[PDB]
Amino acid sequence: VFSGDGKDFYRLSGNVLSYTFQVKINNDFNYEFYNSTWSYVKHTSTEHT
Amino acid sequence: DDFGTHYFTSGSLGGVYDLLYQFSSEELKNSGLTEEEAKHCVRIETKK
Ligand SMILES: *[C@@H]1O[C@H](CO)[C@@H](O)[C@H](O)[C@H]1NC(C)=O
Repeated sequence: VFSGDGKDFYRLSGNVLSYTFQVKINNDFNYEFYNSTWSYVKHTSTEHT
Repeated sequence: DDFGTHYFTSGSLGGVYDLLYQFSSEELKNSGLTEEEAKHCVRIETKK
């Protein structure tokens, strides 16, 4: 077998029907980011004289 | 099924790729203010 995307040479056999040198690679990504913030403040003041 | 129906007489051989990206962003703001003040005073005086 001719050198395709590999070593110097390779040897096939009769039972093996084919060898391929077509390099196809895929990929996928799913990234997320978030933030939830809460801030509650309460105050009271009463004076009696 | 092993060898096919057609064979390559003439054509081309090359590379190809593709990229797809999706981005989203959300920003939300909320503020609250409440102020209340009350003052009451009375005075009475009598002399006889
Ligand atoms: C708030 O959200 C921002 C958005 O990028 C993030 O960088 C930050 O770390 C968050 N803070 C938190 C969750 O306390």
